[PDB]
Amino acid sequence: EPSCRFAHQYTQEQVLQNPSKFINDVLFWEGKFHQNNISYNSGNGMSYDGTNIDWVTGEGTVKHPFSAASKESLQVMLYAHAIAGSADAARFLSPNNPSAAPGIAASIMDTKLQTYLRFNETYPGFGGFLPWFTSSSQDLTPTWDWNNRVPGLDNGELLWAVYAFIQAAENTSNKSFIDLAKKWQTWMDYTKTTAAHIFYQGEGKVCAVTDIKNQSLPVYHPEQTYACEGTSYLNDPYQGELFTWWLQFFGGLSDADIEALWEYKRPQLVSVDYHIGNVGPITVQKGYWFSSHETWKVLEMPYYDIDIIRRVFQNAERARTCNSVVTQVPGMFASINNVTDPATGDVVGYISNAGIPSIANQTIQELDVITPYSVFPTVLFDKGVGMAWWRNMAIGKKMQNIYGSTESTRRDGTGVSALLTWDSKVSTVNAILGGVSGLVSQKMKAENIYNTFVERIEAEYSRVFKNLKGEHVPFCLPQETVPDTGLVDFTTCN
Ligand SMILES: OC[C@H]1O[C@@H](O[C@H]2[C@H](O[C@H]3[C@H](O[C@H]4[C@H](O[C@@H]5[C@@H](O)[C@H](O)[C@@H](CO)O[C@H]5O)O[C@H](CO)[C@@H](O)[C@@H]4O)O[C@H](CO)[C@@H](O)[C@@H]3O)O[C@H](CO)[C@@H](O)[C@@H]2O)[C@H](O)[C@@H](O)[C@@H]1O
Ligand SMILES: *[C@@H]1O[C@H](CO)[C@@H](O)[C@H](O)[C@H]1NC(C)=O
Ligand SMILES: *[C@@H]1O[C@H](CO)[C@@H](O)[C@H](O)[C@H]1NC(C)=O
Ligand SMILES: *[C@@H]1O[C@H](CO)[C@@H](O)[C@H](O)[C@H]1NC(C)=O
Ligand SMILES: *[C@@H]1O[C@H](CO)[C@@H](O)[C@H](O)[C@H]1NC(C)=O
Repeated sequence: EPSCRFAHQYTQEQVLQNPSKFINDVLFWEGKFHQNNISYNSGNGMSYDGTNIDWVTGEGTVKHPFSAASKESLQVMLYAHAIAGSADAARFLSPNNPSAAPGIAASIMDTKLQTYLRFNETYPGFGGFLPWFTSSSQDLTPTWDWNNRVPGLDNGELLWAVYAFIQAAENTSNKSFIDLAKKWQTWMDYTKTTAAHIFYQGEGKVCAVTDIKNQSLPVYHPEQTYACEGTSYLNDPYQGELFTWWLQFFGGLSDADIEALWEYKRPQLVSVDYHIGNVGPITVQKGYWFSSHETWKVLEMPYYDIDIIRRVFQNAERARTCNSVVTQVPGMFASINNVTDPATGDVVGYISNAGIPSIANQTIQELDVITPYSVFPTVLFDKGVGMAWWRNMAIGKKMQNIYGSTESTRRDGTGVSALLTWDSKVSTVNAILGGVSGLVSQKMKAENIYNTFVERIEAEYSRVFKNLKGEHVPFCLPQETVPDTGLVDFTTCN
């Protein structure tokens, strides 16, 4: 039903008055991303990072033929809600026939597993984990750059997504869904046996990227070896923490090794106060850039069952929203693709360092480009405010298309990234669906690791975050619009 360019059909106040109505429109158009050659390969069930869309028409042109476990996690989390019978997930997957959404999820996940298993057989050295891969042909291959290299962070995201999906499928009592779930359990369970050998260097050090001697050799072939790539470790409270939990619960580590994990992580868990102009102080968890994407972990595990954690991450959104008002930005910041060069149709590069410098480890930041997916952590606390910010950015010229929101816009409105990715679009969708932490905590309780999670994570957070400031500071609403400098809406969405 809804117009492609629905964002400017609403006033901001109307989004706050009925978030659900607005969100219903959002999910419909975001769902159009879910098509073969746009977001995934229906032949092998594998995600693509995304695709370029034409500068003028806003139609799909040239896909990214590569992806990673990180995008798999976003896709799998969506399918977990879909197979559970979420009406919102059905709006995305199968709006014209919602009852079909579960079977669609089941079918793709079945095809997907087969591909995962063919990859494992051909490249047993990965030990059941996924590198960055090319998904444009029936069988997966590592991208050239990622031969014999595997990232802990992206896989940590995928593993808890699959964990959630298994639970959702089993919750249906549908026999074929349970059969599918058990095949995924087998895949997931295999990673438990290889995880420490591949990623755990010892003394609490976990490889960000593991270098594999030869990906064609089995994990325990006498010649196979695994070493951390340089000196980069998963030792911080961002997305990589999902993998820490994988090692702790399933890796076969000693109690001394588990204690070492948290000990080695502890110096990167830091309290700082955001305070600029009349906003703050607001006590937050110090970010890497304070890019929104750094908060990904709360989508996958029940961090917000712990009140101190819930309060610290609520403060994050006080700072995030109000930072953009006080610095007069018509959006918020996260790691994102840069603008398209209209002359070439190519994205000029990737902007990693986009966040909030004053509350960030990495203070040298590029803040000329804003993205709708920056709202995903806000959405978790307040759908209305989240969607108000989403709308403010989506109103920008070319910031909607026939596949939903566009990747990013310059905050001065002189350029746009004419691109679609899971990262910039379905991160928000998953936040709207409430993450998969519910499903995960169910299965964690059933497997009796829930209490350990709460105890450990409440201990670590309660130990550094005392005497929080700024908990009375309300979330801020957008006060500036994206300038119209002459860019013209896509001709298929205006
Ligand atoms: O899909 C979007 C876009 O991705 C482009 O790749 C980027 C990459 O983005 C990915 C990133 O995760 C990567 C990880 O970076 C770490 C940060 O996420 C983390 O917050 C930080 C602090 O702990 O530490 C960083 O090292 O590093 C790994 C490589 O060693 C990657 O395997 C991993 O994907 O964020 C998301 C994870 O939640 C990913 O979904 C996202 O793709 O970030 C790199 C560092 O900023 C950057 O150099 C790279 O260009 C990709 O090039 C582009 O084609 C895609 O459209
Ligand atoms: C992956 O391959 C290994 C070694 O070839 C095998 O033992 C393992 O069971 C496979 N993993 C899965 C989930 O099938
Ligand atoms: C990796 O192992 C495969 C499988 O035996 C072999 O064919 C290939 O030559 C090896 N590559 C290197 C660089 O040793
Ligand atoms: C993004 O593009 C702008 C030009 O629009 C350029 O000045 C900036 O350095 C670019 N940044 C990256 C990381 O590509
Ligand atoms: C960033 O984090 C590292 C690792 O904990 C720390 O040693 C360094 O001092 C931090 N730098 C800043 C500017 O926060």
